Amino acid sequence: MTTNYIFVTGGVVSSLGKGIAAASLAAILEARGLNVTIMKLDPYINVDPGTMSPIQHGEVFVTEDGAETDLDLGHYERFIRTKMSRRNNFTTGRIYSDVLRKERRGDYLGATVQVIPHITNAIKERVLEGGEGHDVVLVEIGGTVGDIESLPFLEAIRQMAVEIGREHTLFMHLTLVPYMAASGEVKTKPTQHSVKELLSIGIQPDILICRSDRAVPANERAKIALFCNVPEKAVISLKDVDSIYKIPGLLKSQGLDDYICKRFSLNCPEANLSEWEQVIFEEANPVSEVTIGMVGKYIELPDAYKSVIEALKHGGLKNRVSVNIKLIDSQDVETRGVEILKGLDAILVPGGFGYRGVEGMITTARFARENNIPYLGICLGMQVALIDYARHVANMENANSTEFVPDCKYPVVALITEWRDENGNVEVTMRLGAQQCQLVDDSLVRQLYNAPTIVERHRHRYEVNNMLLKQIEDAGLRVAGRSGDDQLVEIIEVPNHPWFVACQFHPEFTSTPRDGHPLFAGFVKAASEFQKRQA
Amino acid sequence: MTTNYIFVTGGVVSSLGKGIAAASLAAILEARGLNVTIMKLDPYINVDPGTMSPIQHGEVFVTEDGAETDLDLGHYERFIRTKMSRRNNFTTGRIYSDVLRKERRGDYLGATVQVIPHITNAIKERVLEGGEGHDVVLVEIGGTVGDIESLPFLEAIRQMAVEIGREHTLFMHLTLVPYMAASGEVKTKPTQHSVKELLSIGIQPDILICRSDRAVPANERAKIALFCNVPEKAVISLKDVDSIYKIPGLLKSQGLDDYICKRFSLNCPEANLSEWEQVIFEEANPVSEVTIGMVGKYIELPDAYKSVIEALKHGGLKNRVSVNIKLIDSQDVETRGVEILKGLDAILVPGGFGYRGVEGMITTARFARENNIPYLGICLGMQVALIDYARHVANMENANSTEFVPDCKYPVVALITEWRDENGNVEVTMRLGAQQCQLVDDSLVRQLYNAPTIVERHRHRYEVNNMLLKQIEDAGLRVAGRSGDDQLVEIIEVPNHPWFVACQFHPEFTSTPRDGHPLFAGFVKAASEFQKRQA
Amino acid sequence: MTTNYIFVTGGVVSSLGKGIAAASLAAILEARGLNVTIMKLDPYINVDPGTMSPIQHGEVFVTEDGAETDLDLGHYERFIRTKMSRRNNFTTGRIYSDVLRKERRGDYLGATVQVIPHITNAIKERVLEGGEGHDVVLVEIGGTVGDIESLPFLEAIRQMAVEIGREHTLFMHLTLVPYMAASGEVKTKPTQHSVKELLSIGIQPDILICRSDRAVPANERAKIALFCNVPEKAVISLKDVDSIYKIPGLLKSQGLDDYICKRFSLNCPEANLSEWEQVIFEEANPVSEVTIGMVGKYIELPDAYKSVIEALKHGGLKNRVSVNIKLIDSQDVETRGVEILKGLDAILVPGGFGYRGVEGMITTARFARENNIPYLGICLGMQVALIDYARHVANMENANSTEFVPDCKYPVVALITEWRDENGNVEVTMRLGAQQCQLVDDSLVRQLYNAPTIVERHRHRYEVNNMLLKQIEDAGLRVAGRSGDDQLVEIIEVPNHPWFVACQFHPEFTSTPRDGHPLFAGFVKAASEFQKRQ
Ligand SMILES: Nc1ccn([C@@H]2O[C@H](COP(=O)(O)OP(=O)(O)OP(=O)(O)O)[C@@H](O)[C@H]2O)c(=O)n1
Ligand SMILES: Nc1ccn([C@@H]2O[C@H](COP(=O)(O)OP(=O)(O)OP(=O)(O)O)[C@@H](O)[C@H]2O)c(=O)n1
Ligand SMILES: Nc1ccn([C@@H]2O[C@H](COP(=O)(O)OP(=O)(O)OP(=O)(O)O)[C@@H](O)[C@H]2O)c(=O)n1
Ligand SMILES: Nc1ccn([C@@H]2O[C@H](COP(=O)(O)OP(=O)(O)OP(=O)(O)O)[C@@H](O)[C@H]2O)c(=O)n1
Repeated sequence: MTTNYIFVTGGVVSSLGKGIAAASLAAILEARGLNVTIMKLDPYINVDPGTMSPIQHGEVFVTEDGAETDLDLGHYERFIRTKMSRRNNFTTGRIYSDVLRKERRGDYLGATVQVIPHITNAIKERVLEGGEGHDVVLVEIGGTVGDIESLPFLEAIRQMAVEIGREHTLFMHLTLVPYMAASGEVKTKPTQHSVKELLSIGIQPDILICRSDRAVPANERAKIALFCNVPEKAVISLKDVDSIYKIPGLLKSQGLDDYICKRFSLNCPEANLSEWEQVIFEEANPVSEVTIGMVGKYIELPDAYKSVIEALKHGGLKNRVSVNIKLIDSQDVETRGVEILKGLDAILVPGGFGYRGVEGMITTARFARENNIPYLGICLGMQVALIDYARHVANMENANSTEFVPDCKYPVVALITEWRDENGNVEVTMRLGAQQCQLVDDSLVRQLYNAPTIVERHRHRYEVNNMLLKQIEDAGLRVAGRSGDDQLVEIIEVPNHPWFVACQFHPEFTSTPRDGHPLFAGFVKAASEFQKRQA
Repeated sequence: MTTNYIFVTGGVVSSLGKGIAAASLAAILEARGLNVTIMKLDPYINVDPGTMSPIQHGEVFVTEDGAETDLDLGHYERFIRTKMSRRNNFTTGRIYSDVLRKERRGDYLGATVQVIPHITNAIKERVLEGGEGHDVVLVEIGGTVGDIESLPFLEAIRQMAVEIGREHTLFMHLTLVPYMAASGEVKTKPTQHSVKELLSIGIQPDILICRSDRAVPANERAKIALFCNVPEKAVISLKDVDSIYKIPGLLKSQGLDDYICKRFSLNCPEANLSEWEQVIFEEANPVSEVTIGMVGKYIELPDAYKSVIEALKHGGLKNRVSVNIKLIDSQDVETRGVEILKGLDAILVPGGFGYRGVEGMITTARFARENNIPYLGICLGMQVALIDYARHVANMENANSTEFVPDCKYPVVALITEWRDENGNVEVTMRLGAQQCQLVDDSLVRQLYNAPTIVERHRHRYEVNNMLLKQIEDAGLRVAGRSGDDQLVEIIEVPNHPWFVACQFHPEFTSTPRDGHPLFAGFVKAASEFQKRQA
Repeated sequence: MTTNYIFVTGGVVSSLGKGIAAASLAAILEARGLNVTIMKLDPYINVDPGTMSPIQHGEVFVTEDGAETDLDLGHYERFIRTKMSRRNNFTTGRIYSDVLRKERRGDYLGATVQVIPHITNAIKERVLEGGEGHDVVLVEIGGTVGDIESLPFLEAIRQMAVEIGREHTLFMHLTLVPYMAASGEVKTKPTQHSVKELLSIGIQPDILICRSDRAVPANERAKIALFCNVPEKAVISLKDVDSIYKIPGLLKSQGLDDYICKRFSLNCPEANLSEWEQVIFEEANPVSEVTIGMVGKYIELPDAYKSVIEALKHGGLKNRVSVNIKLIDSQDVETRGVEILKGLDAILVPGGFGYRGVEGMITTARFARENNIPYLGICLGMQVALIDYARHVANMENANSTEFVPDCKYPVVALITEWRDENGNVEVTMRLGAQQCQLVDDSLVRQLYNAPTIVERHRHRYEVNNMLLKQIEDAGLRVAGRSGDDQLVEIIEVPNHPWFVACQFHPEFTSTPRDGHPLFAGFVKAASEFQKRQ
């Protein structure tokens, strides 16, 4: 059929939750049997989030094909079944980098390359590439309407609406309707000025999503409906909610999907939100609760562990366990000591880069292993576990990673190019994306995944030194998973411990609220068993 | 002292002559003993005009250091003594290319690169680099105020005005004051809306340069003065003129330089425009007139030969000769024949690339040589002269250039890598910028330049094949100039002809109206001698 | 029958000619059998042009019902048959005067009166009032888009477009496309910025009228067409012309009327512009030429005599005569003398108010009566003719009007309440609009009109003193027209003269290029015969 497009923009302020709204609406349309997809347009000059620090942009989400993207794609995969790829997230820097490469190559035939139409042509080509092949395509424009940085994005999508037509395009505008105490009522004036910004660039909104700390009354929605020349049913109230999994139900309660299916002339059955109602049911009726400590180095911005924090909540839904996540600075463990790690039913060390705070994570891993506290290490959290076991069990003095101490005697973690031993003898590139992993029989993860092979996503450089691995294995450490040709260690386990698993890949990128994740489900389940054993 | 900046912008329309106004004002300030310089900001995505076709952007001006720049720098060097370089002209594509390279290198330290401040910081760094070291710096912003493409340029210079202060910065805004027949008066309303555009981005004009097909009356300047909150003496009338060399006198007659020197607290004597009054004197009182035919391939846009056409007028000033330049399509010579080249006192073949129309230039060179018509070839015009002489005198059948016929038997013009002969035997990279050339004694150019060595600017790839040169020399052709180590032929001359000179470099880039050029002066002088010999 | 609306605005500059383009477009639709009407929305604070000076704003047009309106209603009546009224022109001052009246009256029930919606509703009420009853209604908005003085007008008609819908509303935008000599081409950038201003206030154009000193090439129109997201048929080129009577044909040749009939779903035959083609042919092929001097006091602004100058040209179309109008300051006749009136085939003294320059008009009328030069006096031009005849034929020393000399012995012109005589004895207030007039048999105007009664429009206060009239009638003067019950003198004629007529009404408000006017046709015809005799 004909591909339909829903352009999503926001005004007044920036942190309106544009991606959450687009993902929630896409879950409704998908629930009606429609083939839906989402993409994100960022107005940054960075070519991709690969260079951005975690404390600035958030987590670096990794798709299946190995693309480093904005974390909004994690929201997309946690709401709809469609798998994101590189074509679902591009930036202004990517556009200019592509146009500049075509010009120097001479593909513009000596013409003068301009913002209009050449930059806008490059944007339309990418929006079409990621969209064509689906029924409805949701395009989220980053930034606030009225700023310089998103003007090429808005002018580009305006040309698509003209060329495609109003029977297959919709402009959905999020706006802020703030409440004033001195007025006792929410205020529509910021929406008035924001919609006037869209008109001055040739965009007429079709749907207004009103964001506020409370429901926007029907009287105030009527003023917005008349000022914007849209039907009253096209003005939706989106109040602040405690759980984002309720937002799909809120939009359907106001007929947002019925208005979109009508405008696009799509004949599809009513949405069946039973799976989202079940997710809300499990979250609202827990049996017990636990406290899991997440010891990392980017705690100053909790969004640096977005998918990890969300996957922990998913492990609680499947076990009916309420999870209280306690962010603990690993550098505080370096100075104040282990005393800060008391009162935890489980310990998780997420990934990261840089030596700052690593020794605090190595001390944290030793504390969880010796005191039989359920432990889950991811990427860097696996390295600090291998370093702890090699030092304090295998008696490898000052064993470390070449990333932190290049001239160490026992480089248990190093690049494949650097593999050596304690004598210096040798043998005779960022890994990104999904890769198959072979699980070892009689291992804990072989039972959790209930499969001989699995597929997880990577983002790391330094690997386990296979030259020093067999000595650590003789000390009791277990290898639970290998991958590829070089038999690189992917998962390690410590027997004689209630639950101690560490993996090289990032399992949080495959966890969803409706399906959970086998690793996090067993990790949270072991946390409640540890808590109950403290009668 | 402290560097002062004059930002030059334009509104209403694009073809206001912003560069002509900035260059004319810089000639006045320089005439007062001030160290002045100019720079041009282009909002194109091209990294430099090196890829733009001549029929689209105009001529590709070449500075001394070898930079391919916008032709507005030709206006700069023809008005002030300061020599332009690469730092006097950059584009939006250059800015983004520099910022993108810094990001991938990691110089931004994992931060999020944004339009503000990172793109605006990159613009301010370049404006300061080309300016610091001078008293007054004129910064011309391309495009029309109110468009998307020049918004980063305007926001960047607005931050410089705040940081530097209003005692060392001035905003000069060119505007259109059109005349309406039904109103019998010029209209100030387009200026009203244009100045409102500047206010909405944080810029208040200090000087209004009113462009119109007639002088803007003092009554209409008063309305503009009040609407813009500027003194009446800051509203200048710039009517359409027959000669751009009169514009320096028009601006000084209205005290534009006195207002700038006062605002900047510069104590300097009154401008002495005697050299510009002398240039206007020579142009207005010619003795005879001639008609010179310029046979090229980019005639559809006369700006493709901007500096060449201007240097021909400079040769007439020094000889008191009025020059009627007749643009003749070389491709018309291919089909209609030589009959179109009748009635010319001189023939000039300028540079170019591509085989289209080259055979018409080869026929044109043969016509000028056989009929004793003064001929001047530049770059490509020199190649077609060498091809003509090798074919029709040296009897080298189908002699050509490898740029046009790669497998020709006599590649008299080819890359140094391709140098071969008629038997195929061999011997045992764009040239850009100024290079020294050694003139041969008893040659025509040795007397015109009156020097053993000269310096001219290059822009070409294909050179004279030194393997086939000595056979052409035996046929009568003369080598007048060589350069560098490889003794590459720079100038050729045909004896037994009143005036026949062809050079590889572009001499039009060094010609000015106040100083002329020795080559063009002798070329135009020989044209009037040919015209007089037709009694 | 659903009434359609065509909103007409303009940008870049003010002097685009919005009214002429609206009247020309209305002439095409009317030529197809449609009932059309035009409106004018002025953003001035003046309640009506009655207070505005002639030398500053132009002529004060008078409709049939007696309304003092902008002169653009003169262009309207000269292009379509529909008669204008008070409902076809209102200003911002009128809107605020209405709203303030309803407020103190208590019609707003103690509510807070605001610009939106109260001021905008008052505008929409008046646009509907003048529009309903027709097929197509053209509403011209004064001012330039982007200025603040016309923002309520633009928001009001924007609300009407939503209520009515795009099936019965159109936005036609006039814009300037200037030519640059340094570029050798016209520039569309001002149109870009002006259209963006329209979008900022919620208006999207449907038709673009490109004004320039030359035809806008099809390449530049296609660039404007896609920038505004309109079909290339909706971008019309309207170059500068030598005669406004060519504009209806120029718009039809580009299919502007067909696009409007299509958008409004109207099925009507092709426009028949045979009358306008005849007007263009007559103007382009004159046989002889005359020079008619217009001696007045408002020559400082030519627009002060807009309909008079236009009616003189219509008198030349009916006679195939090229009329070369020469504006002469009557105050110059006072100082330089009669020598200024030399070399004129006819003399016209228009109307006005104030004693300044009147004595020069009295001298001018005497020069035409004594030298047998065709003369036409309108309103004040009739007073100076009566004053001249009373002084130099009836021997009434210093005969004058009480408007100028209140205590003159012979007040031949005075208010009806002031009527006295030379001894002081007495007998036992604006006139505006159309009033029937009775013509006297065996008179000149009786023949020209070919009717016993006529209807013309008035604008004056001072009448002919009927107490002193019989003495002037005995001296030779003849009364050719009377009106009403008081038998007020409307037309006077001087016998033993080739062509000497003076009337109190304003006949120029009835003249059209297609029908002319009996008075002006005979006036210019007399000038041609006078020119042949010299
Ligand atoms: N006139 C402007 C001003 C700023 N920017 C952009 O605005 C972005 C900042 O967005 P935001 O997250 O809202 O940060 P703040 O401007 O600080 O807004 P707030 O204080 O509400 O957080 C920057 O990327 C900058 O490029 C822009 O495009 N146009
Ligand atoms: N484009 C507009 C629209 C509205 N108004 C004015 O704005 C005023 C409304 O004041 P306000 O108290 O802000 O009304 P609301 O728009 O309803 O404010 P809010 O809903 O945010 O409480 C009205 O008098 C109206 O004249 C205006 O001048 N410009
Ligand atoms: N920001 C402004 C400034 C002016 N005006 C209005 O614009 C009108 C002026 O009309 P115009 O004939 O265009 O005057 P000028 O500005 O002098 O036009 P121009 O000089 O171009 O001939 C005035 O009535 C004034 O109320 C306005 O509404 N908005
Ligand atoms: N809203 C817009 C529209 C266009 N552009 C820029 O405007 C430039 C075109 O400039 P100009 O030389 O004036 O061409 P035209 O738009 O065609 O203007 P005109 O018709 O007057 O020649 C293009 O580079 C384009 O990037 C822009 O920045 N903002």
